[PDB]
Amino acid sequence: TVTIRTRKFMTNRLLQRKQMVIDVLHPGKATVPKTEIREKLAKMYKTTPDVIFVFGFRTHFGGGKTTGFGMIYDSLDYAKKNEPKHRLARHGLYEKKKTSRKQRKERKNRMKKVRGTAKANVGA
Amino acid sequence: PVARSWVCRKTYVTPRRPFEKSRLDQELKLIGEYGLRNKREVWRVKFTLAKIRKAARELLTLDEKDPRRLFEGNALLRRLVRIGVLDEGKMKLDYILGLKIEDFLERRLQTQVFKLGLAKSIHHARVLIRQRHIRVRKQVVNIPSFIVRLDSQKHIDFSLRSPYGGGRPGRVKRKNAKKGQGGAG
Amino acid sequence: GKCRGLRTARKLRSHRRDQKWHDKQYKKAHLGTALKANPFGGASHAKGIVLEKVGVEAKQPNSAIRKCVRVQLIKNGKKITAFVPNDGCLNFIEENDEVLVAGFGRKGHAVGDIPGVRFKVVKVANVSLLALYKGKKERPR
Amino acid sequence: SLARVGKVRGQTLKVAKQEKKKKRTGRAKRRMQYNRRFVNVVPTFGKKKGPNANS
RNA sequence: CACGGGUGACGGGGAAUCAGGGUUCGAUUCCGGAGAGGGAGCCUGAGAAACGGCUACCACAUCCAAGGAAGGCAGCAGGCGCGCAAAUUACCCACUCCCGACCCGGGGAGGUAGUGACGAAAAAUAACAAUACAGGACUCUUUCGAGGCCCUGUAAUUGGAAUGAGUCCACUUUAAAUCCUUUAACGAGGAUCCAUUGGAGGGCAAGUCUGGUGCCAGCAGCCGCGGUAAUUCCAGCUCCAA
Ligand SMILES: [Mg+2]
Ligand SMILES: [Mg+2]
Ligand SMILES: [Mg+2]
Ligand SMILES: [Mg+2]
Ligand SMILES: [Mg+2]
Ligand SMILES: [Mg+2]
Ligand SMILES: [Mg+2]
Ligand SMILES: [Mg+2]
Ligand SMILES: [Mg+2]
Ligand SMILES: [Mg+2]
Ligand SMILES: [Mg+2]
Ligand SMILES: [Mg+2]
Ligand SMILES: [Mg+2]
Ligand SMILES: [Mg+2]
Ligand SMILES: [Mg+2]
Ligand SMILES: [Mg+2]
Repeated sequence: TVTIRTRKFMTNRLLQRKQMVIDVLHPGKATVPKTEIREKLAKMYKTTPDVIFVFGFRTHFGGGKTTGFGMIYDSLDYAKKNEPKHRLARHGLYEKKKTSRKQRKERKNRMKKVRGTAKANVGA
Repeated sequence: PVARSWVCRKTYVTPRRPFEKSRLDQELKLIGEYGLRNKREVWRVKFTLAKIRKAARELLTLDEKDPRRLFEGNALLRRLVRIGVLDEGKMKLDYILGLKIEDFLERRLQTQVFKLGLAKSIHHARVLIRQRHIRVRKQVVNIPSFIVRLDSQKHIDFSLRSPYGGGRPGRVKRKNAKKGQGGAG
Repeated sequence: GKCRGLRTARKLRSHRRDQKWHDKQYKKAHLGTALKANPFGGASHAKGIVLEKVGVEAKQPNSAIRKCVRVQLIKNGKKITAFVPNDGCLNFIEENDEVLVAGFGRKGHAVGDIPGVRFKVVKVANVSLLALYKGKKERPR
Repeated sequence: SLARVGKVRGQTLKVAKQEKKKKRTGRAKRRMQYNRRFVNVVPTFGKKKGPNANS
């Protein structure tokens, strides 16, 4: 029942990708999870699903169509080289530090008081 | 300095005299003959029709054979033909001054649902539209003030997922049927 | 217009300025004498402390005691007379408490049978006076 | 004399408001107004009386 | 119309009202000026008379061992005060850009949420059928009365249908969330899942209804009401306006 189509397909080889806008027709169902259609793109474009990146899914008023954006990578090593870090983390390839932004700021201003190799000491 | 628009606009205007019997009774006909909700719906239609008249009147005083006398003349006429308030053979920009606000209330989705026969009364039509039972070219429309273009006027039918279409029964029938079998055994 | 030359714009314009000062409403808005005479200072509302509770006679054809309150403004210290509007509402106002006052309707002019008041009470002790009449709220004790 | 304040509001009788059925709102209210005034009524003799006319 | 004075005067692009002319507003996100408690003087630097740079004096104010040291929220929050009068001591550099030796670091610029009836757009609070009735065009009928092919409205009468407010699995959204959108399961009979705010003498739409008060209390923007049959006060019922 779920059928996907691609519009505005275009290959940019200076970023080693090929990106398109994805249209999903899922009549009567909730919005299809992204992990489900990365398979369908993989079958459609003859590649492994782990280099498949999709985002920006908006379901139209009425509940039968969803238009998102997708982009297909030549290799996983290229993908890690030029990709937003937050979008790799959704797939698990990246883990950002769990240091709060506020915490980093007062630690900056404490090291500023001290001079010399004791700059490293005052941190924790 | 922020990144947003702030561009807004009022769509109506209140009349100057609040308590005129002649005016009160004339806009009570429309609000009951078309099943409207308050006077502000009537007022915003008088206001849009007043923009069309105000545009034409300043165009009419313009000397004919002016490029904007023609370009904005035809554009204004083409828009009114597309929505069906001005019929095709009668389109020259002195003919839109003789135009009534009942013609614009004619082209509402609420009125059309009545005339296509999908509803029983003009009030019943407004109920179906709000309850998501009407679609226009594979697109359910949730509002009775949707204005119908002449070309899409023949594509109004029930929505695919509707008990009045080919869909599931609603809560009432599903619950009554379940209790019927639940009470029987 | 009386003078109708092409080169008489200075004559016509400078004659409007002189003759606009004989307009009474123009005269008071564009002079500082009226603004400094206003107890409010040009505001729509003002708060003050109750000094005493007073009642004035009305006027020649009428005959009734108008329940009023003598209030001293906070921003200035000026003393004005306000009119507790509704029927029996004077009970809710006691001496030495804070009230919110507003104009009485006619832009600094006396209104109706009450002689020489320009002001009215809308809130006492930070609770609306109309709400006390309706019983929706009670005096904060 | 400041002693007679609140005189009438106090000495007047106290009558509770009787319970009454709710009033239809929005489009239904204007639908009722249309029927009571334009489609149901018939012209009468001479001058017509008002909506709240009573004897 | 100099000079002097006042301005509740930062200027402009613009805003409100508007027939044609005009009148009033512009502290306020874009451009330009000025200023960092008040004045004055400088260092470095291409660029400063810089204040999240320095030096004085004036005012205010902090720590102190009483010898001294330190200060500038008209930045983001937040607090006191003033007042008629104005929000969180939140999350993030993911977007827009800027800075640096820089593809990598940083940015209370800026973004995202919270409060938010300033204001602007859309838009629920019922729909339908059956009985009883009441009218209407119809017929017969002198009318009355009756036939309903035809309606139209009304009735805390009966009846099954349709939904979203809400609860909430998930997906989607997103830097991470939230909201919207999609979608399971529950979710409407007094559908109590109960619409208010002002009025009913005139202007000005709408009761000479009933009970109370008796020039008192009160109402009334104006005209005026009230003195023992108040259409105007205080209440109940009914009606009007949005
Ligand atoms: Mg100034
Ligand atoms: Mg300015
Ligand atoms: Mg400067
Ligand atoms: Mg300061
Ligand atoms: Mg300086
Ligand atoms: Mg600072
Ligand atoms: Mg600076
Ligand atoms: Mg405010
Ligand atoms: Mg950034
Ligand atoms: Mg960075
Ligand atoms: Mg900011
Ligand atoms: Mg409600
Ligand atoms: Mg009354
Ligand atoms: Mg009136
Ligand atoms: Mg009248
Ligand atoms: Mg009146």
